[PDB]
Amino acid sequence: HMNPIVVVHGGGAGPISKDRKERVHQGMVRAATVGYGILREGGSAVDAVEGAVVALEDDPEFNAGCGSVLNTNGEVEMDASIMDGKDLSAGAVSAVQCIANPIKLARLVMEKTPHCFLTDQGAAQFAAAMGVPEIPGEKLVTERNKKRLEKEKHQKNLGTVGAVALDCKGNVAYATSTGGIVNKMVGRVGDSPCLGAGGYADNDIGAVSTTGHGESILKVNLARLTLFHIEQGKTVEEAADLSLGYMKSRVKGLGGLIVVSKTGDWVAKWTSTSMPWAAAKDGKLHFGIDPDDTTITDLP
Amino acid sequence: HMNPIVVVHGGGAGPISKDRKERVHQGMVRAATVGYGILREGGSAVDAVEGAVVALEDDPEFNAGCGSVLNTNGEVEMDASIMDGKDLSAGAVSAVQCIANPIKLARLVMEKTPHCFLTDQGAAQFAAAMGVPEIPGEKLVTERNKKRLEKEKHQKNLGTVGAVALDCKGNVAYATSTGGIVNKMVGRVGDSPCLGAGGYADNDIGAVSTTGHGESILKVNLARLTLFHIEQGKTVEEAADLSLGYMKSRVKGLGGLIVVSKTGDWVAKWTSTSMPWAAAKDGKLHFGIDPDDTTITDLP
Ligand code: NA
Ligand code: NA
Repeated sequence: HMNPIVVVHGGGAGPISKDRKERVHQGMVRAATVGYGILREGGSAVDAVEGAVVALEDDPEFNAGCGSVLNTNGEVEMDASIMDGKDLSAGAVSAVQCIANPIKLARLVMEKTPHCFLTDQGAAQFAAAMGVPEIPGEKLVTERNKKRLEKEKHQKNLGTVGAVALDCKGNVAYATSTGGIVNKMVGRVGDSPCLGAGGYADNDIGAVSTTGHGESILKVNLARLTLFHIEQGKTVEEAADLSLGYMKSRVKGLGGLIVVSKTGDWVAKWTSTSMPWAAAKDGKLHFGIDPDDTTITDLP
Repeated sequence: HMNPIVVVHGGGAGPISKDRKERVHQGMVRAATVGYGILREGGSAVDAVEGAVVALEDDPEFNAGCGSVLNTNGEVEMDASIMDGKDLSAGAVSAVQCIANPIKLARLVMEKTPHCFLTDQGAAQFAAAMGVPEIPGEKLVTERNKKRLEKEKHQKNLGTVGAVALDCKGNVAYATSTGGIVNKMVGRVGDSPCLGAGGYADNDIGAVSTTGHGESILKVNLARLTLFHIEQGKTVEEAADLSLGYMKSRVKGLGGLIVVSKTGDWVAKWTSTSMPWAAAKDGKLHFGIDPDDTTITDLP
């Protein structure tokens, strides 16, 4: 059997201000510690990624669930996806409204339906039938983001989130969740709910979770493109640098990903300014935002 | 400069009824003629695939626009996408109702919003805002689709449609459009609006559009997969062989596809029992529905 791993990430974009840098650091750690925990105790790769992204979703500091950015109407519209590499089972939702955790509902889609992807009205109807509580719009909206929008009509890092794991039985997974872009049109769907773009998981290769400007990530299929390079004989760092290499040069898009290979090698790389990220393996925690600021602490 | 080619497909699925052959034939014949009619005037690939798909949306013989299957709730919700192979530009709509031409909506996403993907109520909102006609819903509903929904409510060939083309400037483009699968959950999204799944187009490789089990085409990112093999030097036939057989072995999915390379080489291939298709090249027009049984006649 294999040593478990969990990698998680925040926004793949601009510099984080001194202010929020302690909260960001804290949130990635809580996120990865939840993930590793499920993995410490024998749990699944999917439960570990569902786990970590749920913590981040609830944390107002991350651009997912509560604290998601506003659309043009000043409304929170969220998307998310999950996938299990064993047989490639997958779940996604776009432009979901009035719920704390889209990733959980994406996981509901994956095991409680014949489908892989529900949107808007129908995804709302499937939430209800499943018993997901409706919370008012204002439980999701923050004064930070309330400002962000009003000042966008007339350098940032929002906090798109994701997670990849490997469990003790050699199974991989990913989850990604986002509140989208600031001032996005109504019903704009980015890369997070789209298999192969927002993320991909395959037992025979590895798992990726991406962040950045969705539109580019979607155009280049960033997640599947990374894994195509791994099959091609490249290392996790090599593949990342190449896949991220194309996105900058072909579509002028920057950002970041995280990867775990089927064999336990892991990396976090970015062409944007910064990506918050944490990694938990072998009783230590790995963390970082700016290039080469990486710290290691032993985990309990 | 290159010789232009367009390829069209309906759905790669069950046995076509005999009282339905000529009618699908005339449909495939129309759509392929219309597309090559556009290329022959020095039209762009993006122009050609759009007009070809429009012809199939307007045709009640097929599951896209007029002739879409009904969901679990008696209504029409449609998916469409389209991609320019030159700058990797793209537009796509999912879960739209009460418009005539979802593909025409997909191009307005490409051409007139800084986004790639729109959905459901936000797609209908944008459409009303670009003067797309908001038509009566039952006019997209045919007698037959009411009958299939009751049969299921108390395997088959549901002709989901698409086109690829290489123009006289060397550009490639795909378009795909659908109502999806009968009795579907409200707000279901399939492969057809998703990039790298229902299609992909890239001037450095070529273009592909797909048909079959939509969750299955998604899980395996079929179209972009097809292109990966053509990236390794495999003919377009071996590549379509490798990607269709892989979706088969891994996720148990049957499907089909058309593909044209940057050299102007092309094939229509499938693993389901039938898949009506047609292609235009060198003033000649090819049509088929089954393997072994192809016809080649002059297109004056
Ligand atoms: Na949050
Ligand atoms: Na039609």
